[PDB]
Order: sequence, then structure tokens, then C-alpha cells
Amino acid sequence: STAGKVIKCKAAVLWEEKKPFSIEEVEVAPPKAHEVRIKMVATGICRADDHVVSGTLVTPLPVIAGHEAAGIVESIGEGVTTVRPGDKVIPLFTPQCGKCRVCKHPEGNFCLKNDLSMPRGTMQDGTSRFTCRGKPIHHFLGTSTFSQYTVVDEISVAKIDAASPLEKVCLIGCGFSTGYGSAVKVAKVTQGSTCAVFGLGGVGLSVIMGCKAAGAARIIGVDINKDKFAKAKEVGATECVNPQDYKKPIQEVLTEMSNGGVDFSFEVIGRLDTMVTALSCCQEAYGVSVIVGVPPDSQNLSMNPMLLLSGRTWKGAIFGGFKSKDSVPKLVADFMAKKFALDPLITHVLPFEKINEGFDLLRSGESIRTILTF
Amino acid sequence: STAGKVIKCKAAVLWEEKKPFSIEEVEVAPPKAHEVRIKMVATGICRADDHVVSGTLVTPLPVIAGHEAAGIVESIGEGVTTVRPGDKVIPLFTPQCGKCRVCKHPEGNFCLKNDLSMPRGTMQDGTSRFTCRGKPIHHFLGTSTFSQYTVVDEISVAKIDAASPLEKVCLIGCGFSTGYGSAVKVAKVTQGSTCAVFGLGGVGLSVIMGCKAAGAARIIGVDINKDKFAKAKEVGATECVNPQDYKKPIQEVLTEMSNGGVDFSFEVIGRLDTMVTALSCCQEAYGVSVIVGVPPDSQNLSMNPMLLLSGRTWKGAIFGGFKSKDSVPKLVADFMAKKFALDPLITHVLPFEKINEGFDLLRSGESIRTILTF
Ligand SMILES: NC(=O)C1=CN([C@@H]2O[C@H](COP(=O)(O)OP(=O)(O)OC[C@H]3O[C@@H](n4cnc5c(N)ncnc54)[C@H](O)[C@@H]3O)[C@@H](O)[C@H]2O)C=CC1
Ligand SMILES: NC(=O)C1=CN([C@@H]2O[C@H](COP(=O)(O)OP(=O)(O)OC[C@H]3O[C@@H](n4cnc5c(N)ncnc54)[C@H](O)[C@@H]3O)[C@@H](O)[C@H]2O)C=CC1
Ligand SMILES: O=CNC1CCCCC1
Ligand SMILES: O=CNC1CCCCC1
Ligand SMILES: [Zn+2]
Ligand SMILES: [Zn+2]
Ligand SMILES: [Zn+2]
Ligand SMILES: [Zn+2]
Repeated sequence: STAGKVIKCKAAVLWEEKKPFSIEEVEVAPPKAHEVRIKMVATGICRADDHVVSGTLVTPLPVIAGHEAAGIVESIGEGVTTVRPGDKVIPLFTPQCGKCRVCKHPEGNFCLKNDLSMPRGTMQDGTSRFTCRGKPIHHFLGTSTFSQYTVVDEISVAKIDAASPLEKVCLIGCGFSTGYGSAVKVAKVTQGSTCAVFGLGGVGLSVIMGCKAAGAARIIGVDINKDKFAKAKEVGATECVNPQDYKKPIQEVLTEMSNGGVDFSFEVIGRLDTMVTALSCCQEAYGVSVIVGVPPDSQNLSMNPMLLLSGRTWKGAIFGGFKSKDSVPKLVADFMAKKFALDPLITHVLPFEKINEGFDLLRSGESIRTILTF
Repeated sequence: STAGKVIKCKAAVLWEEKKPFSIEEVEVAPPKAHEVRIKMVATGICRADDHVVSGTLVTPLPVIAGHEAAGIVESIGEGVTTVRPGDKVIPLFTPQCGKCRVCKHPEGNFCLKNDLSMPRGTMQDGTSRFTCRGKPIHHFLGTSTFSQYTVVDEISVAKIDAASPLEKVCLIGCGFSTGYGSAVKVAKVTQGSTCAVFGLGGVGLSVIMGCKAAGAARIIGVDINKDKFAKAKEVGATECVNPQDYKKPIQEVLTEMSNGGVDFSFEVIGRLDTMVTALSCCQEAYGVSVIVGVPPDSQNLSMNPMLLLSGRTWKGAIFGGFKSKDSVPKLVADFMAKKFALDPLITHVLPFEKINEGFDLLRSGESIRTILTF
């Protein structure tokens, strides 16, 4: 009784940067060709959403943000073949068109049809499906999950197992998969290795989980919020260090702790100084440093290229290096086979209409992931 | 009639930067325990030698430079077990102690006994075996091959096949092996890939050889000296471009030619701007960029970390990543098996007394490698 109709729902609308989300009435157009309209079930509060509010990440405004979520398909567009109404799905902020050079490449997963390099904030067709107060609203990374109903392109949605728990697997839409894959797929952490993880948020804890499952012997967590240390050790960190506790830059301390440098370091914060510090603290002849955190907009860092000439490898990745549409259903199956845990990451559960409050939990440091439920 | 005696011979002493080499008479102390004294037969002129003369690379002065070379063992010290008097050898500007954390690592080659991170300009015991005009002279990278005789620590010398032509395998002491390994061992160039090589000197041409040996489909050479293009195509380049011919930045031209970025790029010059350019011109989701050139001393570059977050890999290496003492004798055997060619790299052959004109052949852009014979 909704298929082909404009839907009546409510969504968290951002009107200007640095302002709270305005819960308002929105009009969600029905799906066009190769498009999917999804009833939302559960969505996470990711730091990347906050970067939109802070201006750290620049996308066209006004927008409905949100990108870490899982729901039920409400209706399908002309030509849709991968999902039907009633399937559980997870929208993909990194699409997998399957037709570009990156999708055919064995390693790449940053599909060229992505809306992240030059943000337009539209569907693949360049228009918007969202109307609030009669004005057109931008999409976010082709997902826009801060809504009871959203519409996504087919290449930005993955059908997942019909028995999966939606309040937990929504993190496979971003936080967990990014951190987990950064360790096991991007850095490719080895057995018996020593790792250093900068940032103990949701992504950073997932990096720790991946390092441990990869068989690392030492995992050093680094965070200026010592309240994060308990859960970091819970998921696998062997030690935690607070840079504010030392009179030396943390890279010397880490280099001394690791008897000459760690095998793998991860920057999971999004600051220029910690990216160079993370690179410096891995072993100069064979260390690998992976940038996961997002720096603010337009920022050049400074580094001495002698740090690389000695033998270091420096790399980054989106979404833990996973080809999104292929990997997400597999990761959900893995979760159901209890191959990894997601509950350590969920620190509270709130109803969706209280999106704004749950955000201040993130920026005040009490939370890892808050799950907004619908 | 020399074993155990001070030898008095010719040496090219460099007393200060930006001035010619002073060909003179020096006193070469006999080897102490675990040291080897070598009669030099052939030495190549590497750009890294020129960097000490220009101050680009700072090592203690006065010095006997040279590090790309081959000779015959004159005598060995007490305890030497790997070489004997009469052996053909190549001194290793990167040692292989075999005992440090890096030597034990499967992938690393930058042995912690190197004299490159913190140059002392001495033997491993901290003293010098060179005396010239009253003064003790500094060693260079534990090799100092611009001398009739040098003394090197055992961990810095490799025994090679006795049927080797020293006038041509000396390039395995640096130039060839550095470029070749940067492609086949560090980048791991794949078959059918497109590569970009910045800098078409001896090291850069060896990168091209490695890319071709690795089965690259396109190899784009980049040099502002268009006289380098012929010999580059000879050893495998499919295309060459001169940045001075373009109005738009060369990485734009290269991304352009490669339909979105190359698979592998190599900086083999030693300039900060070209290292950033080489990185930018590889494909943003899965490109790999390798720094081979040495920048001027203590200089930072500036770059946008978003270039890595999309999926690029940025790394460097000393000596093409080869474990020196293990690889040099095996590379010589490969040359002896005609598995690779060194002739393309040798453009001039001069006697050691004309060291200064061979340096001027390099600085004028006329030569690739000049081989000095004693
Ligand atoms: N590459 C990708 O695909 C993705 C990147 N990200 C980015 O990774 C970062 C983390 O995401 P979340 O875990 O959700 O964020 P978070 O904000 O929850 O955790 C970040 C941690 O960094 C700590 N921190 C802040 N400044 C620090 C400093 N100077 N030194 C040490 N620790 C410091 C904080 O105490 C905090 O605990 C963000 O930049 C996010 O935008 C997030 C998802 C996907
Ligand atoms: N990483 C390692 O283990 C080693 C590093 N090196 C360094 O590699 C670099 C190259 O070594 P060589 O081939 O022997 O030097 P080279 O001087 O023989 O070749 C350098 C090439 O760079 C070209 N060039 C200079 N400026 C350029 C620019 N803006 N754009 C494009 N091309 C430019 C020059 O025309 C020249 O052909 C040097 O920095 C050398 O010190 C050398 C041996 C080992
Ligand atoms: O967190 C989800 N997506 C992020 C990925 C890194 C760049 C900013 C957007
Ligand atoms: O060319 C030989 N050795 C070089 C290696 C890179 C640092 C400077 C010295
Ligand atoms: Zn996210
Ligand atoms: Zn694609
Ligand atoms: Zn050299
Ligand atoms: Zn060693």
C-alpha cells in the first residue's frame, strides 16, 4: 500500500553546519530505475557524520546524513534484481558498481561511482529523492540513513541474511568493517606481530579486534581519553598509553616499548600530527602504517621522506579495503557464525527521535557506538 | 709482501663539498679482526656519491667516497670466515650482520649496523683505517671505494663468482640492484601493468629493466633530459615524456595517458616535488608508489593525506630491498647466466685518475654510469 507512492516519514535534517539535527517531516520519492527504497530499522552514530556537522567533511547542504545502518526493503525500482521487498539490507557508503576499473581490480574497492571524492550529494542520476518544507534535500554518500525511509541506488545496497540481528549488523555498514579490514586486509597483520592503534573509538576498537584475530602478540592502544582503555583491553589491547602522560613525543616511547618500532601502526583518529607519528613509530626497515582517520578538509601534512626510504610502507583505505557489495553479506554471515563480536562496540541503544542527544555522548566521550533504533 | 703491512696507495680524498676530488697518497691500515682489505679493480660513479660532494647527503668530512665497486681480497683479519685472500668481492654499502632484528626479518634489508642513519664515517669499531697528509680520513657507508685499497667490515662484503668481469658487475654493488629490486622486490610489479619511472639515470633504467622483467605492459619514462629517452626505450620503456613540454602538471598528463592513474610509479631522482608527483599519478584506489631517489638533507615534503586514504600505497627502499650479503652473489650468478644485461648502463669507462671528469660526465647529463678502473 506504499509501493509507487510518496512516503510520509520523519528524518534528521541538517540545515546548516555546527547545528543540531532538526527532526522534521520529509517526503521520500518512490524508487526510480535501479533504485531501492528501504525501511530503516537501526542506524549507528559514526564520527564521520559528526565531521559533516563540524565542517571537517564537506558535502553539499542541506543534507540527511547517516551511512551506518540496516533495514528492510520497502519497494524496488524498475530493473532491480538483487533485492526484493522484505529482504534485510545494509546500504553501502562505498558502492560497488562492478563496471569500473576499480571494481574489476583485484585489490581496489573505492568504486569510481562513489560520492566521496567530489561530493555532489545526489542519487546516481544527479537528483534528490528527499523533500522537506518543499525544498530539495541532499543525499549523503548515496545512503542517507537518518530517516525512517531512504532510497539508494542498487550499486549501494547489499542484501544480507534474513535471520541477521539488525540492531548489531548495522555496524558492518561502517565502523566494524572499516577497522577489522584495515588490520586483516589492508595492513595484513601477521602472527606474533606487534601493533600500535591510535584512537580507541568504534573504528579503533575494530582494528584491535582484527589485529588479535590475525594473531598479533602485542597490541598497544593510544588515546588521550584514558576512559577508553578498559574496553580496548577487553577487546584485545595488551597495553594502553596516553600521550599526555609523557615528556617525549609518543613515537619515541612507542619505539622504545617495541624495541625499535612496531610491525603495524594505525591512525584511527583523523589528525595530521598523529598520522606522521604513527608512521614514525613503526619499524623503519619493514613497518607498515595505515591511515584510517579522516583529516579535516584541504589539509597538507609535513613529513620527512627519509622515513619511507629506509623501508617503511604508508597506505590508507576506505571501508577497511572491502569491496562493499561482495563483502558485507559475507561479514554478516561471519557474525552469525560468531566469527567476531559486535556487542563490545555498542555502548548504548537509543530511539531514533533522540538522535541529537546520542550525538553528545560521542563528542563528550562516553560512547563508542550509540545505535539509533526505529 | 703486504699482508700485515700498512699499504700506501692512491685514493680520491674529498676535503670539502663543491670542490673536486683530490687524487692522493694515503696509508691504508691492515685489517683488524673481522675486517677485510680489498684491492679495488672497478668502481662506478653513482649520483649518491655526487650528493656528498654537493652537500645533498651529509657525511663526516674529509672522506673517501665510493660505494659501487668490485675488487680482489688482499688480506683478511683474524676471525674472517666468509672471504679469503684472492676472492672477487663487492663491498656492500648496506651491511648484513645477520643478527639484528631487521636481518632476521623476512622482508627488511636495512641492517641496523648501517652507517647511513647516523653517519660516523668509521669502521664498525668506530676508528678509521685511512691516513692521508697527517690526518685520519673518514670512511663512507662502511665501503670507501675511491681508493686503491680499502678496508671493510666482514658484514659489509660479499664473495662473488671468480669468473666475473669486475668492470661490469660492480654496478650490482648499487645502481642495477637498487633499480631492479625496487621494481621486482619492493613494488612487486605485476604482469600487464602500467608503470611510470621518474628519472632515467642508471638506477632509473634498472627500474625499467625490472618492470620489463616483471612483464609490465606499458612503462612510461619521465625525464627533463630528452637525451635519456633513446636508451630508456632500448631497455624497455614504451613511452617517454618530458615535463618541460607541458602546460599542465605532469601527473595530470600521466593520469591522462593511463586512463585514471598508473599501477606502479617510481621516484628515482631525489626531488621533493617529484616524489609527491609520482605518488599522485598512480591510481588512487590501488596504485603503488616507490621512493628511490634521495632528497636533500633534512628537508620535509608537503602532501595531502587524502591521496593515501583512497587506497594508494607509498613506500621506499634502500638497495632495491635486497638483503645485501645474501643477494649480491646471487645477482652476479644471474648476470653470469645472462638473465639480465648490464651493458646498457655503461656509457663511459675511465681510469681512476680521471675520477673528476667522470663526475663531470654525470653532472652534464651525458653519461649513465662511468666505470672507473684502477
Ligand atoms: N577510512 C574509512 O573508511 C573510515 C574513516 N573513519 C574515520 O576514523 C576516525 C575514527 O572514527 P570513530 O572511531 O567512529 O571516531 P571516535 O571519535 O569515536 O574515536 C576517535 C578516538 O580518537 C581519540 N583521540 C582524539 N584525539 C587524540 C589524540 N591527539 N591522541 C590520541 N587519541 C586521540 C579520541 O579520544 C577518540 O577516542 C574518524 O576520523 C573517522 O572519520 C570512520 C569510518 C570509515
Ligand atoms: N634508494 C637507494 O638505495 C639508492 C638511491 N639513489 C639515488 O637515486 C637517485 C637517482 O640515482 P642515479 O640514476 O644514479 O642519478 P642520475 O643523475 O644518473 O639520474 C637522475 C635523472 O634524474 C633526471 N632529473 C633530474 N631532475 C629531474 C626532474 N625535475 N624531473 C624529471 N627528471 C629529472 C635527470 O635528468 C637524470 O637523468 C639519486 O637520488 C640517487 O642518490 C642511488 C642508488 C641507491
Ligand atoms: O565513515 C564513513 N565514510 C567516511 C570514509 C572516509 C572519508 C570520509 C567518509
Ligand atoms: O647509492 C648508494 N647509497 C645511497 C642509498 C640511499 C641513501 C643515500 C646512500
Ligand atoms: Zn562511518
Ligand atoms: Zn565501480
Ligand atoms: Zn649508489
Ligand atoms: Zn643486521
